[PDB]
Amino acid sequence: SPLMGGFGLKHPPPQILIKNTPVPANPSTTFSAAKFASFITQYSTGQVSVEIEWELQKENSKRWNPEIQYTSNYNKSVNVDFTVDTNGVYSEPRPIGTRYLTRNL
Amino acid sequence: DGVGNSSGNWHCDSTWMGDRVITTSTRTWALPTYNNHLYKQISSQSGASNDNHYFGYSTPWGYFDFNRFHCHFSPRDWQRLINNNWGFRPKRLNFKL
Repeated sequence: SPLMGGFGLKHPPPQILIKNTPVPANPSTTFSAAKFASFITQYSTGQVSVEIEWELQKENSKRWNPEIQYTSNYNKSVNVDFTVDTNGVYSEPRPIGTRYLTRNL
Repeated sequence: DGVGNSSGNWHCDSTWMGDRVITTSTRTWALPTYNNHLYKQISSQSGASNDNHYFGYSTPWGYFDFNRFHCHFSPRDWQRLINNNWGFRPKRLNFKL
């Protein structure tokens, strides 16, 4: 298991490597065997999509009393948590773990 | 069946399906003899106010009531109901003595 948490994979999802192809600028009309150092300055943009399918493991508990669950504070506040501000900046207020339900040993 | 044979089992469970939940309850009851097997006219003859007068009958009969939500839902199963569902309604019941 990875010590920062997560899924240890011998074959992880692969690296996806991307690069702008070099478009050279105006070459000299005489030949030079040196490599090109002058390129057209360019960048690229676009959209990227990732679609992961997850397999769930459902609770099968016979516990009587209710369990501790992650809830939002339903009191008045200036900013709603996990939303944007007045300046349009998204923020995350706290780290949300994943151990809220209970199982016996 | 007979005397030394059980006429039913203890079923007290709740099974959650994709859009169903079947809550089964079982309780132990005790029925006395009411009115010493008599029907009795009852009323407000012993001095009630005008809003408090009644007239009726008391019977020797007992009745079974299960018209409470805790009769069928545990507090855990009620919590599963209310945090995950926008609605619920009863469909069918089944009663056993």
